[PDB]
Amino acid sequence: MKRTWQPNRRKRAKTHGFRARMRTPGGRKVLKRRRQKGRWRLTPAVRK
Amino acid sequence: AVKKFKPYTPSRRFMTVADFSEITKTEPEKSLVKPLKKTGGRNNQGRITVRFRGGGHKRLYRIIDFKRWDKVGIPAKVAAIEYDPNRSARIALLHYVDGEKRYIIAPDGLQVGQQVVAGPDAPIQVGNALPLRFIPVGTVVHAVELEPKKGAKLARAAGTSAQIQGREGDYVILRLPSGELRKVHGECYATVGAVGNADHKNIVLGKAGRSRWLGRRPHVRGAAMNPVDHPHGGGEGRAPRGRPPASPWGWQTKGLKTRKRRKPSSRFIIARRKK
RNA sequence: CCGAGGGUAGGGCCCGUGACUGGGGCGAAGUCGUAACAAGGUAGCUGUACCGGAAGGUGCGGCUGGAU
RNA sequence: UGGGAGAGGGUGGUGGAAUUCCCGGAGUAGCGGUGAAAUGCGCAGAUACCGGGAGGAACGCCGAUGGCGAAGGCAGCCACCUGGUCCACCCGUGACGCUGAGGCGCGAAAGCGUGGGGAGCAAACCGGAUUAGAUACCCGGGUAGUCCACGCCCUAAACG
RNA sequence: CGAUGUCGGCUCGUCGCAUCCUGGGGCUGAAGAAGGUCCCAAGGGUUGGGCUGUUCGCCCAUUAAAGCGGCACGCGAGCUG
RNA sequence: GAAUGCCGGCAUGAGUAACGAUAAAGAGGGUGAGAAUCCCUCUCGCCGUAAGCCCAAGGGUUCCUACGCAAUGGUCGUCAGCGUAGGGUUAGGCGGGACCUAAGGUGAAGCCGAAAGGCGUAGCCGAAGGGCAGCCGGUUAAUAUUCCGGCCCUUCCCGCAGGUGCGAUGGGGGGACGCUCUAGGCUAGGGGGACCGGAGCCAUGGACGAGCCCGGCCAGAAGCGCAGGGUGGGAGGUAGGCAAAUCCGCCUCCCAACAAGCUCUGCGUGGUGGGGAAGCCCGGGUGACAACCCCCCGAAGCCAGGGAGCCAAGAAAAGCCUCUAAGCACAACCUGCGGGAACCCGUACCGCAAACCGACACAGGUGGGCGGGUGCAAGAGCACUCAGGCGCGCGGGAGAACCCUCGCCAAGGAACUCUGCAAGUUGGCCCCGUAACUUCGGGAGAAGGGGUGCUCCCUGGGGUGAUGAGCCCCGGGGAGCCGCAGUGAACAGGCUCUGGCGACUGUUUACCAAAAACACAGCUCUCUGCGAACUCGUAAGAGGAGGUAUAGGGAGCGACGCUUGCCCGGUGCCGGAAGGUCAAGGGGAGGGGUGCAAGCCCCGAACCGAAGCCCCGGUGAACGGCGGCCGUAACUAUAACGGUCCUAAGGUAGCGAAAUUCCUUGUCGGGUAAGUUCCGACCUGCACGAAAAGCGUAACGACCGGAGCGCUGUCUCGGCGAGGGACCCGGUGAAAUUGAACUGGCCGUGAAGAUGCGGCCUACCCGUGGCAGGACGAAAAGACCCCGUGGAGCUUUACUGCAGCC
RNA sequence: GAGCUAGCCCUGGCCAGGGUGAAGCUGGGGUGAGACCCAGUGGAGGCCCGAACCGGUGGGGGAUGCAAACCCCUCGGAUGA
Ligand SMILES: [Mg+2]
Ligand SMILES: [Mg+2]
Ligand SMILES: [Mg+2]
Ligand SMILES: [Mg+2]
Ligand SMILES: [Mg+2]
Ligand SMILES: [Mg+2]
Ligand SMILES: [Mg+2]
Ligand SMILES: [Mg+2]
Ligand SMILES: [Mg+2]
Ligand SMILES: [Mg+2]
Ligand SMILES: [Mg+2]
Ligand SMILES: [Mg+2]
Ligand SMILES: [Mg+2]
Ligand SMILES: [Mg+2]
Ligand SMILES: [Mg+2]
Ligand SMILES: [Mg+2]
Ligand SMILES: [Mg+2]
Ligand SMILES: [Mg+2]
Ligand SMILES: [Mg+2]
Ligand SMILES: [Mg+2]
Ligand SMILES: [Mg+2]
Ligand SMILES: [Mg+2]
Ligand SMILES: [Mg+2]
Ligand SMILES: [Mg+2]
Ligand SMILES: [Mg+2]
Ligand SMILES: [Mg+2]
Ligand SMILES: [Mg+2]
Ligand SMILES: [Mg+2]
Ligand SMILES: [Mg+2]
Ligand SMILES: [Mg+2]
Ligand SMILES: [Mg+2]
Ligand SMILES: [Mg+2]
Ligand SMILES: [Mg+2]
Ligand SMILES: [Mg+2]
Ligand SMILES: [Mg+2]
Ligand SMILES: [Mg+2]
Ligand SMILES: [Mg+2]
Ligand SMILES: [Mg+2]
Ligand SMILES: [Mg+2]
Ligand SMILES: [Mg+2]
Ligand SMILES: [Mg+2]
Ligand SMILES: [Mg+2]
Ligand SMILES: [Mg+2]
Ligand SMILES: [Mg+2]
Ligand SMILES: [Mg+2]
Ligand SMILES: [Mg+2]
Ligand SMILES: [Mg+2]
Ligand SMILES: [Mg+2]
Ligand SMILES: [Mg+2]
Ligand SMILES: [Mg+2]
Ligand SMILES: [Mg+2]
Ligand SMILES: [Mg+2]
Ligand SMILES: [Mg+2]
Ligand SMILES: [Mg+2]
Ligand SMILES: [Mg+2]
Ligand SMILES: [Mg+2]
Ligand SMILES: [Mg+2]
Ligand SMILES: [Mg+2]
Ligand SMILES: [Mg+2]
Ligand SMILES: [Mg+2]
Ligand SMILES: [Mg+2]
Ligand SMILES: [Mg+2]
Ligand SMILES: [Mg+2]
Ligand SMILES: [Mg+2]
Ligand SMILES: [Mg+2]
Ligand SMILES: [Mg+2]
Ligand SMILES: [Mg+2]
Ligand SMILES: [Mg+2]
Ligand SMILES: [Mg+2]
Ligand SMILES: [Mg+2]
Ligand SMILES: [Mg+2]
Ligand SMILES: [Mg+2]
Ligand SMILES: [Mg+2]
Ligand SMILES: [Mg+2]
Ligand SMILES: [Mg+2]
Ligand SMILES: [Mg+2]
Ligand SMILES: [Mg+2]
Ligand SMILES: [Mg+2]
Ligand SMILES: [Mg+2]
Ligand SMILES: [Mg+2]
Ligand SMILES: [Mg+2]
Ligand SMILES: [Mg+2]
Ligand SMILES: [Mg+2]
Ligand SMILES: [Mg+2]
Ligand SMILES: [Mg+2]
Ligand SMILES: [Mg+2]
Ligand SMILES: [Mg+2]
Ligand SMILES: [Mg+2]
Ligand SMILES: [Mg+2]
Ligand SMILES: [Mg+2]
Ligand SMILES: [Mg+2]
Ligand SMILES: [Mg+2]
Ligand SMILES: [Mg+2]
Ligand SMILES: [Mg+2]
Ligand SMILES: [Mg+2]
Ligand SMILES: [Mg+2]
Ligand SMILES: [Mg+2]
Ligand SMILES: [Mg+2]
Ligand SMILES: [Mg+2]
Ligand SMILES: [Mg+2]
Ligand SMILES: [Mg+2]
Ligand SMILES: [Mg+2]
Ligand SMILES: [Mg+2]
Ligand SMILES: [Mg+2]
Ligand SMILES: [Mg+2]
Ligand SMILES: [Mg+2]
Ligand SMILES: [Mg+2]
Ligand SMILES: [Mg+2]
Ligand SMILES: [Mg+2]
Ligand SMILES: [Mg+2]
Ligand SMILES: [Mg+2]
Ligand SMILES: [Mg+2]
Ligand SMILES: [Mg+2]
Ligand SMILES: [Mg+2]
Ligand SMILES: [Mg+2]
Ligand SMILES: [Mg+2]
Ligand SMILES: [Mg+2]
Ligand SMILES: [Mg+2]
Ligand SMILES: [Mg+2]
Ligand SMILES: [Mg+2]
Ligand SMILES: [Mg+2]
Ligand SMILES: [Mg+2]
Ligand SMILES: [Mg+2]
Ligand SMILES: [Mg+2]
Ligand SMILES: [Mg+2]
Ligand SMILES: [Mg+2]
Ligand SMILES: [Mg+2]
Ligand SMILES: [Mg+2]
Ligand SMILES: [Mg+2]
Ligand SMILES: [Mg+2]
Ligand SMILES: [Mg+2]
Ligand SMILES: [Mg+2]
Ligand SMILES: [Mg+2]
Ligand SMILES: [Mg+2]
Ligand SMILES: [Mg+2]
Ligand SMILES: [Mg+2]
Ligand SMILES: [Mg+2]
Ligand SMILES: [Mg+2]
Ligand SMILES: [Mg+2]
Ligand SMILES: [Mg+2]
Ligand SMILES: [Mg+2]
Ligand SMILES: [Mg+2]
Ligand SMILES: [Mg+2]
Ligand SMILES: [Mg+2]
Ligand SMILES: [Mg+2]
Ligand SMILES: [Mg+2]
Ligand SMILES: [Mg+2]
Ligand SMILES: [Mg+2]
Ligand SMILES: [Mg+2]
Ligand SMILES: [Mg+2]
Ligand SMILES: [Mg+2]
Ligand SMILES: [Mg+2]
Ligand SMILES: [Mg+2]
Ligand SMILES: [Mg+2]
Ligand SMILES: [Mg+2]
Ligand SMILES: [Mg+2]
Ligand SMILES: [Mg+2]
Ligand SMILES: [Mg+2]
Ligand SMILES: [Mg+2]
Ligand SMILES: [Mg+2]
Ligand SMILES: [Mg+2]
Ligand SMILES: [Mg+2]
Ligand SMILES: [Mg+2]
Ligand SMILES: [Mg+2]
Ligand SMILES: [Mg+2]
Ligand SMILES: [Mg+2]
Ligand SMILES: [Mg+2]
Ligand SMILES: [Mg+2]
Ligand SMILES: [Mg+2]
Ligand SMILES: [Mg+2]
Ligand SMILES: [Mg+2]
Ligand SMILES: [Mg+2]
Ligand SMILES: [Mg+2]
Ligand SMILES: [Mg+2]
Ligand SMILES: [Mg+2]
Ligand SMILES: [Mg+2]
Ligand SMILES: [Mg+2]
Ligand SMILES: [Mg+2]
Ligand SMILES: [Mg+2]
Ligand SMILES: [Mg+2]
Ligand SMILES: [Mg+2]
Ligand SMILES: [Mg+2]
Ligand SMILES: [Mg+2]
Ligand SMILES: [Mg+2]
Ligand SMILES: [Mg+2]
Ligand SMILES: [Mg+2]
Ligand SMILES: [Mg+2]
Ligand SMILES: [Mg+2]
Ligand SMILES: [Mg+2]
Ligand SMILES: [Mg+2]
Ligand SMILES: [Mg+2]
Ligand SMILES: [Mg+2]
Ligand SMILES: [Mg+2]
Ligand SMILES: [Mg+2]
Ligand SMILES: [Mg+2]
Ligand SMILES: [Mg+2]
Ligand SMILES: [Mg+2]
Ligand SMILES: [Mg+2]
Ligand SMILES: [Mg+2]
Ligand SMILES: [Mg+2]
Ligand SMILES: [Mg+2]
Ligand SMILES: [Mg+2]
Ligand SMILES: [Mg+2]
Ligand SMILES: [Mg+2]
Ligand SMILES: [Mg+2]
Ligand SMILES: [Mg+2]
Ligand SMILES: [Mg+2]
Ligand SMILES: [Mg+2]
Ligand SMILES: [Mg+2]
Ligand SMILES: [Mg+2]
Ligand SMILES: [Mg+2]
Ligand SMILES: [Mg+2]
Ligand SMILES: [Mg+2]
Ligand SMILES: [Mg+2]
Ligand SMILES: [Mg+2]
Ligand SMILES: [Mg+2]
Ligand SMILES: [Mg+2]
Ligand SMILES: [Mg+2]
Ligand SMILES: [Mg+2]
Ligand SMILES: [Mg+2]
Ligand SMILES: [Mg+2]
Ligand SMILES: [Mg+2]
Ligand SMILES: [Mg+2]
Ligand SMILES: [Mg+2]
Ligand SMILES: [Mg+2]
Ligand SMILES: [Mg+2]
Ligand SMILES: [Mg+2]
Ligand SMILES: [Mg+2]
Ligand SMILES: [Mg+2]
Ligand SMILES: [Mg+2]
Ligand SMILES: [Mg+2]
Ligand SMILES: [Mg+2]
Ligand SMILES: [Mg+2]
Ligand SMILES: [Mg+2]
Ligand SMILES: [Mg+2]
Ligand SMILES: [Mg+2]
Ligand SMILES: [Mg+2]
Ligand SMILES: [Mg+2]
Ligand SMILES: [Mg+2]
Ligand SMILES: [Mg+2]
Ligand SMILES: [Mg+2]
Ligand SMILES: [Mg+2]
Ligand SMILES: [Mg+2]
Ligand SMILES: [Mg+2]
Ligand SMILES: [Mg+2]
Ligand SMILES: [Mg+2]
Ligand SMILES: [Mg+2]
Ligand SMILES: [Mg+2]
Ligand SMILES: [Mg+2]
Ligand SMILES: [Mg+2]
Ligand SMILES: [Mg+2]
Ligand SMILES: [Mg+2]
Ligand SMILES: [Mg+2]
Ligand SMILES: [Mg+2]
Ligand SMILES: [Mg+2]
Ligand SMILES: [Mg+2]
Ligand SMILES: [Mg+2]
Ligand SMILES: [Mg+2]
Ligand SMILES: [Mg+2]
Ligand SMILES: [Mg+2]
Ligand SMILES: [Mg+2]
Ligand SMILES: [Mg+2]
Ligand SMILES: [Mg+2]
Ligand SMILES: [Mg+2]
Ligand SMILES: [Mg+2]
């Protein structure tokens, strides 16, 4: 049947992307958090 | 006037459509139209603030001249009479001798090829606009400004009219389409005659689908829902209301008046609406 | 080939009969009231409408076959 | 051909009397209603009186035992559109007539459909009396309807 | 109650005997035929349908007869639902 | 040593289930250490509106070549989407950017919010919409509208010539639009040819033929031809298009009108550039100087912004054209020709799937285009088949029970069962014919029948062409032939009568309910005069609505028909400038503290004092409610009638053992041999009833009842047969479960149902195929039930608050 | 977090074939003129049959599945809400 993951490169970058994170206060604390934890990538990688 | 159909489907039995016998021009004036932003009853938050709306036919908005005191003294000719899907009335195309074109809403009896005009010196003739001060007492009028230079606000639905009962001071006394007796300022403009397409109220939609075409989505009763949804929700099997009949938001809906008590216009309303 | 008729299927008319149900006629001495004939005690009759245990009443309009 | 009388019919316009309601004033202890009363209404200011406003319906005197129409029926006043009819003159056609099964049309009230409109009146209905009772007569209320438009119904003591 | 699946049906039986039939008896208000009542007896047998979820019951047509109960109201790691 | 403990390791079940669509395989020859599994060949089968081909998304080297086989691959493996290495993606014209706007997003101005932030005009962003210049063939192991060949085209810069009042983010025109149906003429594609080109072929009884088999084109600038779209010319006035304007709009006058003209597309032709089959021979080469023509069918695509009808009335902006203003007219723009200039990103490959989403090489899910032929009335349906692509990554045997999917069945024909559940029957087309009832449409495919193939003969009309031939398309009549049977295969309704519910088409509990539920047109009540009411938001601001009472909110009811009675005492709502109560505030009789005192400070009655409540009215398609007892008629029985108690008022019409009736399978009637269901009635309605609508109603229904016909393996009552499993052999090899086990029956006993205790009986040791009575078998710390001063959703005249409103 | 699902907004796309035959228009008849009747034309519809597409009615299978909702037969809608 139709499942829940239907990938979409534009939907991915616009929803979870770096600039979406930087626009809102909760988005920045996400990056701040993941930087503090030492995540190798702060944001889903997407080809574009 | 109201066409009927033979019962060749279950819905054609009752379905009626307007005769459109007054329309002379079947495509709009390109310079007087602009896109109508369909909202679906959603505000700038994206929230449904008026329920059960959406899905109706695409429409172009026709810019309508509700002032007419722009062109005092400049006569116009009645060029055509056209369909307007944004309102119940029909609209009238005017070729001003200026060469300017505008739409007005078509009064009953307006004939294509007639001259109309607006202003204090205007003839008391269907389609002419004067300030309320200068129209004889007893004349049926429409498209009435509520305040001077603020635009026609009253009596523009199909078939409606307001009658001039009398005047006192700077104010005249009108009987609105609802039957309210109200003072309106004498400088306010209005157009003599009643709005056309009187047979509009005798149309039978005939089936659910016509409601869907008009942008009207199905309306679900309170008694049909659950208590989390509505005062009338719940119950085992069917159920009477079991409380004063109420809106989705609590307030009572059988007689409870809701006009603001201290509203400054109360001084100008003489008698509340009839019936 | 036609062909008495037989069979399958569907219709039309008539007759008998049917739990029950509707009013009708008739029936020496039932119960309720008194509508009509006298202005019959609210003049009557009336077509229609609504109503009431029942006759009836009432509205609207009509007739005199209505009295004084 | 020339004339006449008429509530004949249809459409639109419009005039005053009256009733109800609304607003203002002035004023107070009742008004109303009946055989008698009660219900009802009134000091939260009614009834009676004056000025103002809104709306509906019906047209007083003329008015008659009168007039018009085939019948049902038609009554303020004005204009338009239209039918029938009578008299005069003796001008034209030359029996072109009478009746009329079917057909078609009109057809009071009440009633029905869809819009209106709603002052007065008033089936139903409520209340007060009367009464053994009173699903009545009498009184206080009162919804359809009565009014307009379109479309049905097609009945009658539709009678001379 | 850190679960013993709960009616009825179908399938498959097996047991008890307080015996419905068939076998053997005594008594009879047993002439015969046919019944009644009781004793012995569990080997075998104990039908098909209409109605209702039904068990049960009633009815139709038969029959030697159309028995009553137990087996977790026998039997859902066998079916049904 | 236990915590259904935690982490790891290893067992048991077990050489067991399974190895992922039943489209299917067989042999030969290669390679190699090794082969059912890799390569090649021949035979066989499967898809063919795909299981073929091309885009898009997503994936991200998986593409090609060489060398490999530990792991991955459900077996094997020499193979591979796997490992290692090398190679491979080429554009002014294709897609996107250097262009435009849509929703939306952002957002100078501005507005709002404790902070964070929320809004917001223009503007900006934003595409699969608008706009814009490349088609055919060749080439690589792997890219190609990209390289190459041929023939075309766009933009920018500069120059030359000619021309003109040039000039814009401003004005205007245009761009520019729906649904259904559709004309003419084309092209795509296809069928045929006794014509043209071709390596060949004569078989097995016949045929050397007007034989069989193969092919018979693609692209193209100017010009020309056919078919279309678009489009009036001139003049005078002008106040309107937020400056100007010669443009546009409006008025008038002249001439031209289904034209013509001009302009723009499509198709055809066109210099020219290509391609080119079977068959044979080793992808190639040949065929080949390949031929490249005629007729027919023909689009949903093209001309296109075509036409007609209808109502629900169908984006924007730029490119483009025109008007002008600053400015400038050494300019600048327009046209023609020439040279030069032309950037960034994608391009491999998979793409209905083994490369995407589903943890898997997973019978599931995934948007667009092409989708050939013949027959069957049509078609994308069905059968077979082309091009192309596959035989689904375990096999070989055997021919038990039992399971699945399938075929048939004597006599009977629903006796099966909760139920005809299931499975039969019927089945397309043409013709004949078709009932109650009805809202006149329908019911209707009612029901029920007849026909259906092939051959010969005669003949009617249409399309093309020419009017004729040919080809193609609808038919009509007559005579015959064969079989059990002619929609001979495949695809393709069983029917009827009568109830309940719901008017209807629709909608729903994604994943146990599709319904009688929700919706629905229609009816009513009610609120709302516009800065509307109402809704979201602290606000600003939005929606309502660029709407205005024939409109918008809320509520109930639910097409339509005939109707919708009585109660306003209580609750709600509506009306009521009196009276009653009423907070803060006003007022200050009168007291108190303190000071020598002036004073400072505190308490405080009458009285004035809103809404709300009380009070007086109205109001039911507002919340709601609509009696009891006793008696009475000349047979009996029963009460039209009466008496009395109570009520705010005592249930009207219609309907009734009902989706409602407890007693109940009520009683009577119909239907049946028999009817707890069904239908029709009666009425003591436990406990119908009038918009939580009452009573009906044609049509409709994968709804739920009852009956009949047809026909059947549902059944009496089972039998046989087919394939896929089960079984045996080789390969790979799980699982829940598991205190340990050397794990029998009876009658007892035991915490009350014992393999484990007692007594007795029975029993050599170990398996395999089978059946499910026990192991109170497994699974899930019972959902029922109770308990916990556990939790959560919901309600209200429970308490107490808050929003909101007054 | 609305890449599942629900509704709405913007912009595109899809719906083989066959069947029924409303209004209108034309002609004829009719009448004082009409209503209206007949034939032809026409091609309306939350109309009919049926693929794609969208569904999920009944039954069977599957149940440590091919699948954490699937497969087969059957069935509903298919110009419209
Ligand atoms: Mg889904
Ligand atoms: Mg997942
Ligand atoms: Mg998606
Ligand atoms: Mg994307
Ligand atoms: Mg995208
Ligand atoms: Mg996206
Ligand atoms: Mg976002
Ligand atoms: Mg982003
Ligand atoms: Mg912050
Ligand atoms: Mg910061
Ligand atoms: Mg990580
Ligand atoms: Mg790093
Ligand atoms: Mg992140
Ligand atoms: Mg109609
Ligand atoms: Mg009709
Ligand atoms: Mg009109
Ligand atoms: Mg525009
Ligand atoms: Mg809008
Ligand atoms: Mg916004
Ligand atoms: Mg937001
Ligand atoms: Mg709302
Ligand atoms: Mg809405
Ligand atoms: Mg409107
Ligand atoms: Mg209009
Ligand atoms: Mg005013
Ligand atoms: Mg309406
Ligand atoms: Mg609309
Ligand atoms: Mg509505
Ligand atoms: Mg509703
Ligand atoms: Mg509910
Ligand atoms: Mg519910
Ligand atoms: Mg909620
Ligand atoms: Mg709540
Ligand atoms: Mg609630
Ligand atoms: Mg409730
Ligand atoms: Mg409920
Ligand atoms: Mg209930
Ligand atoms: Mg409910
Ligand atoms: Mg109710
Ligand atoms: Mg209640
Ligand atoms: Mg309430
Ligand atoms: Mg409120
Ligand atoms: Mg009012
Ligand atoms: Mg015979
Ligand atoms: Mg009398
Ligand atoms: Mg008398
Ligand atoms: Mg009397
Ligand atoms: Mg009398
Ligand atoms: Mg009466
Ligand atoms: Mg008093
Ligand atoms: Mg006083
Ligand atoms: Mg009035
Ligand atoms: Mg006059
Ligand atoms: Mg003479
Ligand atoms: Mg006569
Ligand atoms: Mg009348
Ligand atoms: Mg009384
Ligand atoms: Mg008395
Ligand atoms: Mg009449
Ligand atoms: Mg008379
Ligand atoms: Mg338990
Ligand atoms: Mg356990
Ligand atoms: Mg357990
Ligand atoms: Mg014996
Ligand atoms: Mg004897
Ligand atoms: Mg004997
Ligand atoms: Mg004995
Ligand atoms: Mg025995
Ligand atoms: Mg039984
Ligand atoms: Mg039992
Ligand atoms: Mg019983
Ligand atoms: Mg015997
Ligand atoms: Mg037993
Ligand atoms: Mg026992
Ligand atoms: Mg048990
Ligand atoms: Mg027991
Ligand atoms: Mg028991
Ligand atoms: Mg049991
Ligand atoms: Mg079970
Ligand atoms: Mg059981
Ligand atoms: Mg078990
Ligand atoms: Mg059940
Ligand atoms: Mg079941
Ligand atoms: Mg321990
Ligand atoms: Mg633990
Ligand atoms: Mg652990
Ligand atoms: Mg571990
Ligand atoms: Mg370890
Ligand atoms: Mg291990
Ligand atoms: Mg092992
Ligand atoms: Mg085993
Ligand atoms: Mg297994
Ligand atoms: Mg398998
Ligand atoms: Mg298959
Ligand atoms: Mg196949
Ligand atoms: Mg072989
Ligand atoms: Mg082989
Ligand atoms: Mg090797
Ligand atoms: Mg091998
Ligand atoms: Mg090998
Ligand atoms: Mg091979
Ligand atoms: Mg094919
Ligand atoms: Mg991947
Ligand atoms: Mg390997
Ligand atoms: Mg290996
Ligand atoms: Mg190696
Ligand atoms: Mg492996
Ligand atoms: Mg695998
Ligand atoms: Mg490559
Ligand atoms: Mg190029
Ligand atoms: Mg540049
Ligand atoms: Mg832009
Ligand atoms: Mg900010
Ligand atoms: Mg953006
Ligand atoms: Mg952009
Ligand atoms: Mg684009
Ligand atoms: Mg567009
Ligand atoms: Mg391009
Ligand atoms: Mg080209
Ligand atoms: Mg090529
Ligand atoms: Mg410009
Ligand atoms: Mg346009
Ligand atoms: Mg437009
Ligand atoms: Mg439309
Ligand atoms: Mg071509
Ligand atoms: Mg063909
Ligand atoms: Mg000018
Ligand atoms: Mg074009
Ligand atoms: Mg050669
Ligand atoms: Mg298409
Ligand atoms: Mg086009
Ligand atoms: Mg725009
Ligand atoms: Mg110069
Ligand atoms: Mg020029
Ligand atoms: Mg650049
Ligand atoms: Mg490429
Ligand atoms: Mg590909
Ligand atoms: Mg697929
Ligand atoms: Mg596809
Ligand atoms: Mg693949
Ligand atoms: Mg999965
Ligand atoms: Mg596989
Ligand atoms: Mg797959
Ligand atoms: Mg698909
Ligand atoms: Mg072909
Ligand atoms: Mg066919
Ligand atoms: Mg295979
Ligand atoms: Mg396959
Ligand atoms: Mg396989
Ligand atoms: Mg074997
Ligand atoms: Mg199969
Ligand atoms: Mg067969
Ligand atoms: Mg056979
Ligand atoms: Mg048989
Ligand atoms: Mg039978
Ligand atoms: Mg039979
Ligand atoms: Mg049966
Ligand atoms: Mg059986
Ligand atoms: Mg059932
Ligand atoms: Mg069959
Ligand atoms: Mg068939
Ligand atoms: Mg019949
Ligand atoms: Mg019938
Ligand atoms: Mg019927
Ligand atoms: Mg009929
Ligand atoms: Mg037929
Ligand atoms: Mg038939
Ligand atoms: Mg024949
Ligand atoms: Mg043959
Ligand atoms: Mg069928
Ligand atoms: Mg329904
Ligand atoms: Mg329903
Ligand atoms: Mg109903
Ligand atoms: Mg109905
Ligand atoms: Mg439908
Ligand atoms: Mg469900
Ligand atoms: Mg569920
Ligand atoms: Mg679920
Ligand atoms: Mg289900
Ligand atoms: Mg359900
Ligand atoms: Mg359904
Ligand atoms: Mg529902
Ligand atoms: Mg409905
Ligand atoms: Mg209704
Ligand atoms: Mg209404
Ligand atoms: Mg709010
Ligand atoms: Mg707005
Ligand atoms: Mg309905
Ligand atoms: Mg409903
Ligand atoms: Mg009826
Ligand atoms: Mg009350
Ligand atoms: Mg009251
Ligand atoms: Mg009350
Ligand atoms: Mg105070
Ligand atoms: Mg109550
Ligand atoms: Mg009460
Ligand atoms: Mg008696
Ligand atoms: Mg009553
Ligand atoms: Mg009544
Ligand atoms: Mg009953
Ligand atoms: Mg009964
Ligand atoms: Mg009933
Ligand atoms: Mg029930
Ligand atoms: Mg009941
Ligand atoms: Mg009962
Ligand atoms: Mg019972
Ligand atoms: Mg019985
Ligand atoms: Mg009987
Ligand atoms: Mg009874
Ligand atoms: Mg009820
Ligand atoms: Mg109820
Ligand atoms: Mg019905
Ligand atoms: Mg019916
Ligand atoms: Mg249905
Ligand atoms: Mg259904
Ligand atoms: Mg049945
Ligand atoms: Mg039956
Ligand atoms: Mg069998
Ligand atoms: Mg077999
Ligand atoms: Mg092995
Ligand atoms: Mg292995
Ligand atoms: Mg042990
Ligand atoms: Mg041991
Ligand atoms: Mg053992
Ligand atoms: Mg043992
Ligand atoms: Mg015990
Ligand atoms: Mg024991
Ligand atoms: Mg033992
Ligand atoms: Mg032991
Ligand atoms: Mg011991
Ligand atoms: Mg022992
Ligand atoms: Mg022992
Ligand atoms: Mg033993
Ligand atoms: Mg074995
Ligand atoms: Mg075994
Ligand atoms: Mg066992
Ligand atoms: Mg078992
Ligand atoms: Mg067991
Ligand atoms: Mg246990
Ligand atoms: Mg057990
Ligand atoms: Mg067990
Ligand atoms: Mg626990
Ligand atoms: Mg527990
Ligand atoms: Mg549990
Ligand atoms: Mg539960
Ligand atoms: Mg529970
Ligand atoms: Mg308990
Ligand atoms: Mg407690
Ligand atoms: Mg406690
Ligand atoms: Mg608690
Ligand atoms: Mg999405
Ligand atoms: Mg379709
Ligand atoms: Mg047909
Ligand atoms: Mg037409
Ligand atoms: Mg349809
Ligand atoms: Mg059909
Ligand atoms: Mg589905
Ligand atoms: Mg299913
Ligand atoms: Mg079935
Ligand atoms: Mg499952
Ligand atoms: Mg399936
Ligand atoms: Mg199927
Ligand atoms: Mg079907
Ligand atoms: Mg269909
Ligand atoms: Mg279709």
